[PDB]
Amino acid sequence: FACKTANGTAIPIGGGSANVYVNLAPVVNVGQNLVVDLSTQIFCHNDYPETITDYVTLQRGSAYGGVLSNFSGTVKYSGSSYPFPTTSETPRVVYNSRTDKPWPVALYLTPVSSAGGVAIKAGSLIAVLILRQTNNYNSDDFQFVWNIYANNDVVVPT
Ligand SMILES: CN1CCN(c2c(Nc3ccc(O[C@H]4O[C@H](CO)[C@@H](O)[C@H](O)[C@@H]4O)c(Cl)c3)c(=O)c2=O)CC1
Repeated sequence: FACKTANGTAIPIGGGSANVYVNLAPVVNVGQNLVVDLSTQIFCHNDYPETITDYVTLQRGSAYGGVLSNFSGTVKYSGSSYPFPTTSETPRVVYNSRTDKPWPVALYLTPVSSAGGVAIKAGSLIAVLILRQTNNYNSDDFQFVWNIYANNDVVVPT
């Protein structure tokens, strides 16, 4: 089991960390959701699918920077919504192919307060998302840590 990002950064067997720079809508109005879709940016696969089933959760999600300061929202994992920052580990998703498939995670973030300033700063850490991988073959229990950085500024006009 290993993963890679859209920019070509790999996290190998046994886990590790990677930086993911996410394209953000540059203007988000009061009452609108900012969508941070990681399913287009993070992909994983099973390295022995004929014999092993891999299990994958969103173990933890934490908010930082402008997201923590200025937004409130939820995380959607594999079709279900949960509080963000997270307060539990999600159910597990099966990975059963050598062909890469998305890690089905997305953030839905609503502005809390604004006076028209920069709500999210380009280059800043905005989230840490932990992917936990196990299987039905041995005792492997591995963490794939996705450090999420804003690729661009976001403004919430007023
Ligand atoms: C056709 N040939 C294929 C290769 N091959 C063999 C193995 N291959 C193999 C490859 C990767 C393995 O572990 C990693 O990938 C698993 C599947 O994603 C994850 O669950 C693990 O957590 C870990 O990330 C493991 Cl345990 C085993 C054997 O065992 C074995 O025999 C011989 C037969």
